[PDB]
Amino acid sequence: CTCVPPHPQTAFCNSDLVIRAKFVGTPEVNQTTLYQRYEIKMTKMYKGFQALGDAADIRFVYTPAMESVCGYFHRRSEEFLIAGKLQDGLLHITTCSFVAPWNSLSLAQRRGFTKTYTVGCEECTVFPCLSIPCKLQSGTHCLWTDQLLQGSEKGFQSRHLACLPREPGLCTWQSLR
Repeated sequence: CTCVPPHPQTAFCNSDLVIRAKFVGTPEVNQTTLYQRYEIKMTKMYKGFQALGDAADIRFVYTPAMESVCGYFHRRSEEFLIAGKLQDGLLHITTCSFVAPWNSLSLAQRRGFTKTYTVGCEECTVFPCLSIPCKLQSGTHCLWTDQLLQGSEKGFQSRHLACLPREPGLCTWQSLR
């Protein structure tokens, strides 16, 4: 698997559903498709609820059953934020999907997933900076220079900021606290 983990904003923007859930199964491999299925119990829906209303129940999430093709392998108690894509009728995640304990999120991340990340999806893009040199090539991009860090998921941009309109033609990294 050679995927690159997206910024939480990018994960929110690109996902069809964003939910909170406990993992309850032991997961099972479907022998015909070779997707692994996890059972969950969903406690909240943060994106999708406009379409599915209060009927929204998501009981299963799917991933490739092999590590090599980007399956997510879940590491007992905890509610998780899951940001997934709907593919061929199923909610899918990969090892690059944003999936994490709700209690491990910063207050800013919780604000982004519930309210603020949506503000940047139409207008702004978190652009990668995976090696030196890297270039900021458009005014509507925010350059994710935290990707140079060892603990990149815990950088300031990743953990406390969003890429949001600032002026006509210009997005910037902005504090969610």
